[PDB]
Amino acid sequence: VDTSVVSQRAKELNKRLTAPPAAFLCHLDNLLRPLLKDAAHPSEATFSCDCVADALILRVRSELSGLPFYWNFHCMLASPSLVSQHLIRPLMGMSLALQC
Amino acid sequence: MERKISRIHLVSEPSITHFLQVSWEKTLESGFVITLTDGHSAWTGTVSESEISQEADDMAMEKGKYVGELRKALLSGAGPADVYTFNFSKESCYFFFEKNLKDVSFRLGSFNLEKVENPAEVIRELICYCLDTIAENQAKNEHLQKENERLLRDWNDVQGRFEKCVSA
Repeated sequence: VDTSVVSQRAKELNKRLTAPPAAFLCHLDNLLRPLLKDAAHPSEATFSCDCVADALILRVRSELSGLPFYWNFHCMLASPSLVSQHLIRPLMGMSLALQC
Repeated sequence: MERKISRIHLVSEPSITHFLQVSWEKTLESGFVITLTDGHSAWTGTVSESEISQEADDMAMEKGKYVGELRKALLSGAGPADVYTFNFSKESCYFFFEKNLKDVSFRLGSFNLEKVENPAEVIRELICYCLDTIAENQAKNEHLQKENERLLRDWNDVQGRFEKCVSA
């Protein structure tokens, strides 16, 4: 997603906001990075998953400065090129390196 | 019927300090009357339980902390890590207050006030209430000082009394 849709989805999900896309993405990164980098780190970040039709809705709910902050990733099935380039070839590379 | 006065600097007119009085019956949850003034004119409005409940529900925030946020904002009692901004549209007589993050403006509350027809009465009532509170506080402080002096004298005497007792 680019910056144009970030503002629209922020307006739709959590209303009564007056923030630009840059600050929204900065907050999202500050929320997400600590969890992904290391686990077992309570950060009041509720994660939920759902599927509707060949799609994955990933809902993240957080509290910044004691106020709600909702975001939804509307992920769609990845193309064959992306899946291969991100999982298949690297895996064979690691296998060959370990064999060596 | 408790009341609280606060000083607010509207963004529209930073150079002027406006006064905001919030009156509640027994608890902040039951609704409150808000009067905003600048020394010449005043606007008065009311908020009931239904309005506050609906506003809390719309925000999708737990009602246990919405009242706390309103207390920290309207009553001007808050720490250094939080800042609130109030805006008042005169023509639309619309008063909304929000919490200001780093370029992330979150709205907290919005109400509509009506122009009063007796500004002098409101100002006089505010001044009289302030003077009465000052007088009551002074009397209470004097009474507390007298009690403290009495206790100090009693303790000073009993010290020597204990000295004599241990001597015997």
